[PDB]
Amino acid sequence: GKLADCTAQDLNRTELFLVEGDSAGGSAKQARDREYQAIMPLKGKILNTWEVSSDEVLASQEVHDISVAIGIDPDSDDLSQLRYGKICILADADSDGLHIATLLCALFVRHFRTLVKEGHVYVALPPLYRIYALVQRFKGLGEMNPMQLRETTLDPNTRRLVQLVISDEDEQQTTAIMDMLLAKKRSEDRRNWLQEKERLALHEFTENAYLNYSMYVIMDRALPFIGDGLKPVQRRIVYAMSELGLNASAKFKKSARTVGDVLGKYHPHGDSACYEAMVLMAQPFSYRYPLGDGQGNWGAPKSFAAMRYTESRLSKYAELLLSELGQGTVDWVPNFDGTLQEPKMLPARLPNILLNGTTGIAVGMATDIPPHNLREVAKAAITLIEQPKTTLDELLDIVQGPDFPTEAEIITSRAEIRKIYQNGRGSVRMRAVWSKEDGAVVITALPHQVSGAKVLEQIAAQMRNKKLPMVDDLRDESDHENPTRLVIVPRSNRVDMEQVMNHLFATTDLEKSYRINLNMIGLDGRPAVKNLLEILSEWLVFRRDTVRRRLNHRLEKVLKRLHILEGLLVAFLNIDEVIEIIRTEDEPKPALMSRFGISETQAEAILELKLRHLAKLEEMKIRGEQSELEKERDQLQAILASERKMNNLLKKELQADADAFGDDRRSPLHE
Amino acid sequence: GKLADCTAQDLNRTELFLVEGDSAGGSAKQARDREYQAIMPLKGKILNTWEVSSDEVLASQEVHDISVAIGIDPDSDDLSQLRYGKICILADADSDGLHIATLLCALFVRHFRTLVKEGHVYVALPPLYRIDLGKEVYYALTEEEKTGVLEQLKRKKGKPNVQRFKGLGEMNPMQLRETTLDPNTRRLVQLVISDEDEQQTTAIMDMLLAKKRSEDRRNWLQEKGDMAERLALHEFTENAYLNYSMYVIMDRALPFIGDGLKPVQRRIVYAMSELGLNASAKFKKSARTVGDVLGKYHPHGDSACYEAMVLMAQPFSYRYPLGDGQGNWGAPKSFAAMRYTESRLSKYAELLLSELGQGTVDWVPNFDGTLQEPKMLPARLPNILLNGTTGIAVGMATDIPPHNLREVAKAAITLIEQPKTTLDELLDIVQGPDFPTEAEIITSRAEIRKIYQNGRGSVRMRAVWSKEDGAVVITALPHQVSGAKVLEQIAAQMRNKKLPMVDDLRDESDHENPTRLVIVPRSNRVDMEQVMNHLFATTDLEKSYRINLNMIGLDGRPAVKNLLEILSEWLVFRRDTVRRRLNHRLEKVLKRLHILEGLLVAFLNIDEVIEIIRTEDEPKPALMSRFGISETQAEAILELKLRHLAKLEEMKIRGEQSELEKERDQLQAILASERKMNNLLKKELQADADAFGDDRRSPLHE
DNA sequence: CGTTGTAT
DNA sequence: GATCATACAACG
DNA sequence: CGTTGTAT
DNA sequence: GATCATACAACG
Ligand SMILES: C[C@H]1COc2c(N3CCN(C)CC3)c(F)cc3c(=O)c(C(=O)O)cn1c23
Ligand SMILES: C[C@H]1COc2c(N3CCN(C)CC3)c(F)cc3c(=O)c(C(=O)O)cn1c23
Ligand SMILES: [Mg+2]
Ligand SMILES: [Mg+2]
Ligand SMILES: [Mg+2]
Ligand SMILES: [Mg+2]
Repeated sequence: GKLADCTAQDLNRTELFLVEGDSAGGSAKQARDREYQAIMPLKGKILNTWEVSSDEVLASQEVHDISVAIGIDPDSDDLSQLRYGKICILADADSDGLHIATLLCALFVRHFRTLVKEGHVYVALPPLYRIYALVQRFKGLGEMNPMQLRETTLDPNTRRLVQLVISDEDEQQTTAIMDMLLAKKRSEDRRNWLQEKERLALHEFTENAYLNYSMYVIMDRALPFIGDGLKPVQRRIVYAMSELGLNASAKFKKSARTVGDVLGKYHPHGDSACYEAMVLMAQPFSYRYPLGDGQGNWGAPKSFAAMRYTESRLSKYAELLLSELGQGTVDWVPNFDGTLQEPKMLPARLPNILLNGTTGIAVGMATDIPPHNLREVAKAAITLIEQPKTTLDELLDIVQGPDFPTEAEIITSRAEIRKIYQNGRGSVRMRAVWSKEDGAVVITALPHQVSGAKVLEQIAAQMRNKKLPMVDDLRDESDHENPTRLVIVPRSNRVDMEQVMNHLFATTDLEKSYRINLNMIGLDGRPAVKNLLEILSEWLVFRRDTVRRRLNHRLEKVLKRLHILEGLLVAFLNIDEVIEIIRTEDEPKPALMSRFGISETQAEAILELKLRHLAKLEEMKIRGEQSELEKERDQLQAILASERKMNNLLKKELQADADAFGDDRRSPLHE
Repeated sequence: GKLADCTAQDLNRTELFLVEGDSAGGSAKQARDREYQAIMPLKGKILNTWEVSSDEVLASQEVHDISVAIGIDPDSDDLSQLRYGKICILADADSDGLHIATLLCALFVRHFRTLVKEGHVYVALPPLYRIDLGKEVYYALTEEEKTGVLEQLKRKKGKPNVQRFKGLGEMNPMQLRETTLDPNTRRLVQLVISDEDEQQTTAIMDMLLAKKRSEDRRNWLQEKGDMAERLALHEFTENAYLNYSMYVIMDRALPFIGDGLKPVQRRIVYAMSELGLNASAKFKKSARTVGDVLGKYHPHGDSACYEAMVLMAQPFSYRYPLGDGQGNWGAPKSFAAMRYTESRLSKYAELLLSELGQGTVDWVPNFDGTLQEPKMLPARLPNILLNGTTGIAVGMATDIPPHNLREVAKAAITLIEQPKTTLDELLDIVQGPDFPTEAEIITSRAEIRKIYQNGRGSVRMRAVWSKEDGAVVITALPHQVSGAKVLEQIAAQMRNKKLPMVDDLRDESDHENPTRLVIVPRSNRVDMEQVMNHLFATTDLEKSYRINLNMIGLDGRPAVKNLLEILSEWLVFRRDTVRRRLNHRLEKVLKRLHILEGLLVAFLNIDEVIEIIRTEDEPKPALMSRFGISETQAEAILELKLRHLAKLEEMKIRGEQSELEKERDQLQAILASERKMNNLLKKELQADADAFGDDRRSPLHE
């Protein structure tokens, strides 16, 4: 179908390239030899055909096209109808590229063992840098010129293609190693595996390739950092918005601009997934504390408008992550192009990891953190600072539990919640809020991530199957005033609507379960499941560090300014002689230093003084500023040397921030 | 199908909204009443069912879904199965929105006349501006209405917020509800076709939506150059289609004679200039520049924008591209995504972007009003003839072939030297169109002369082939010829037994030789010339090209112009822009000289100056009085640094003063002489011709 | 019908 | 990320 | 089986 | 500009 076949059938000379990107496929087809080189693009990530039947594999259109292209059936085929001498897999140097490579290797090993054993499976190794090396630095196959692609991966005289082989006595390890990687079950074995950690062995390639993707997804994709509770994509988005000046007080700008900036500066991925994550951050029903200010259609409790239409802006809450940024609080690593710099963390003032929470899926592990109440978590942190010996139960007496932005009751025993937080893993269930008035049941609040229309459809279908003769009629009185209003009117006032309600809790989606897995990337740099006490403590460490760094930065600034000011006052005290030196001495810079006992910095400061600064008001301003800066310097130096004053400062900032960004408990606890 | 129906069947109360955007449809569905309001989105421009059969209309999925939604067949139906009391068309305030409106009006008028006559067709008028000062909030569909609102708000506590809606997708659901949905606050007009007006309605709508005619639309556009509860459909349709027509003509399809660019292209190259993506700069991701174009200047889609950009980057599409990309930008077709490709302006683009910040072009504010945008670009060479353009508007179109830079430059210089130069004399310089595809342009020089004399015509190209040895080898194809399509054509022609003379067809097109098509004959006695003529007549080895020199002149109105008119008018543009540059630089030099004189005066009496500074409260007016010095010079003295009190600084200032005096003399001299001005223009033209010069790619033959 | 190029 | 139907002029 | 959220 | 199949962990 989408194949671009060659003008030859002679094996041991013909080559079939499987390209990752359709665009990359176009570039490859533009540079092939055509006399023996055919190019077939595989649109997107293929299926995991390691636990699929030999007949079920033909169902997937990608694997189907691959099968038809190779001219072999997923069973013993043994050449014969092999249309190409060599089948080479060509994907870019991404971790995702190695993932696709490992997938194709799984498909080939499991369903075409004869082909791999005969030595027809090849891996194309593209260069990572060009000055070629396996400086320009190619981000992908789509980004590199056709001729470059030809020289790098196509032309045999200049190519670097390795042959993947599964020799005897290594075939046992191959089938064994590849199993734990691509098996839908196991999973824990993959956790432990990640924990412990011209021709090439297929088992060696698969093990090293899958490690790259696993580590990349775990560290730089699915799992959030304990500091600001953000994933790389989200951090890049909010920072690129900060750079775009899109503050909460600023005017709205088109989403396409900020997205294009995120891609063009920091995020080397697609615009679709980026704008998707952004839209997710902008939704009040998706995010407890969004960041998170949009104009236009940003969805509803679903799908939204295009980025070419919507306009965006950071929330006032986002300040908690973006204030104190340019004050030497976070470290900076350079971006993919090396043209700009990017913050590794954000100077969070409140533990966003607990506030907003996160849900993600990596390789071998996942993360599921529920949102919480800002005031409660803040109070818990402050309590943790005041009394460091505070146990988990006392913290639980402050933080009731998860706080979802969907109202409704969280029906879960306080002991069960206590266990969930003490062990870091568990499940929390929510139930819709309903009231009888009058005699009829009206739902006024739905659980988190409940469609509402789907619930109505569920009850309606259940009625249609004659399973609910107790209910006379179902009406949706959900208007602008009342967002969620689902009325259920029963036939006769003798029917137990409570029993029907419990039945709806058991059958419909009025009651929902939520996975809880407090897994995150700690300050150590490695992912780990942590309990509430550990999270609050470690975050307290992070905050303490960042605050300390801010204080030191400000201290240095103040000191330098004080030095320059002292120099300036010295200048003013003897301005006539200074100006005289300027207009009578050859190179007055070192002359000023000698005559007044002044540093080169202070000398340059004097030299940079303006004539309008010779007025008296300027000397007054400078002296006053000197006094103020002296007091501030004393304060900063004082707080820096006392652990008590430092902790007190942290407490002050926590309480102050808790008041400004505070919110009442939305989802109450019940049973 | 995509309908979000309401929970009622009671007519004279139920309303059906036809939304332009699926996203806007989402916003509308999110804000409807559901008790009587149903929402159906129409994704994209509908079909023009004004010359289509009553059955052919049902073939188009959009019109089909609309028909099923209304519960009426495109023939006489007469209510009965009418599912909704009112059918309202909802589109954003674009000219494109009014186009969609006119299209839906065509569909309803021709195929559902009974429905429109009964009064069920409604047009929803959305607000263009939103003004809010405090708890007060106002909406306005007219700019005059907006300025009216602002005048009233001038009595209240200041600082009002104007929003300006670019479309329905960008406005919040509740705003859409209050503005166009909620009956108590909406502004929906009823479209009616009363008796004796139905004849005029059918007449006016015909010339607008008829595939033929066209010239009538030209003449109509030529001659053509508050609200109530109900409006005449013919009055609405004629004015709506006028808006779209004028918008497409002026701000879409037709290029401006100055820089030879369309609004999209101009916005792209300017946004690249602002992004600092110069020819000497490093490549940046295309998504960045596209996102900038959309986020700053262009209020349209990213796809079509990146499409135009990619088209500008192609060496085979653009004679002089601008136009520097890395990655897959297509081949002689389609390309890679913007998330992968990297971009940068060409060295040629300098000709449009140099002299930008020198007061050469006018500036209009952007859609948000936050930034400014150039109306034109200070072109140094007539890009309108160099690159050429192809576009389709309403009533008219434009087809301009590319030309050779050296030839056109030489023609311009010749036009400056001898202003009485005729068209033939210019034609002796400019041979004709110059395509970036090699190959011969087999067209009589007289025919070309006529084509250029009338501004309209057609130029034909033919592939370049040679016999070696005994076999025919094609080495160059005409512009926009696929080659693979040519191969497929000849091969199919062979398969149909139409070519028994030809033994074999081979594609020896490699990296070294881009186009190499070998045709081997059976036996050496067959006349391959006859076969070649047959392939020229049948296959795509010979291609015709439309020529329609229509463009927007300096007058501001589109018109077909001949080569002499184009070159002359462009010479006017260039002369004017150069004059503006010279004047700008002159003003700068003069001001700097003034400031320098002030500074020297200050240096001459520095002690007294410092005295005034340290003895007079606010010395600015004191310095002015004591030395006879302007406020600007006073501020200049006040901003002097102590390190500038040295002698070397005064020396530098004096030397710069001398230089600036000489430069001022030169600038003022060139400004007052027509001969010196013309000499400057000639010098710059010749200089540009050398640096950006190109050899003739497509030779002329017969 | 089949193109061409900015638009939805 | 590639693809699908549409408007509009006007020639082969 | 069907979700959830960054990825091809 | 909306849509379609995929990986990955893991619960109901
Ligand atoms: C604005 C959207 C509107 O919808 C579109 C299409 N439709 C889908 C099938 N429908 C039956 C008819 C409408 C379409 F076929 C192509 C495009 C398209 O190429 C495009 C672009 O920006 O390049 C943008 N759009 C398109
Ligand atoms: C990798 C690209 C190309 O393939 C994609 C899809 N396929 C099309 C149908 N095929 C049968 C299977 C693959 C797809 F259904 C969705 C997406 C998608 O949502 C997306 C994104 O960036 O958000 C990007 N891609 C997608
Ligand atoms: Mg990639
Ligand atoms: Mg997607
Ligand atoms: Mg619009
Ligand atoms: Mg398109």
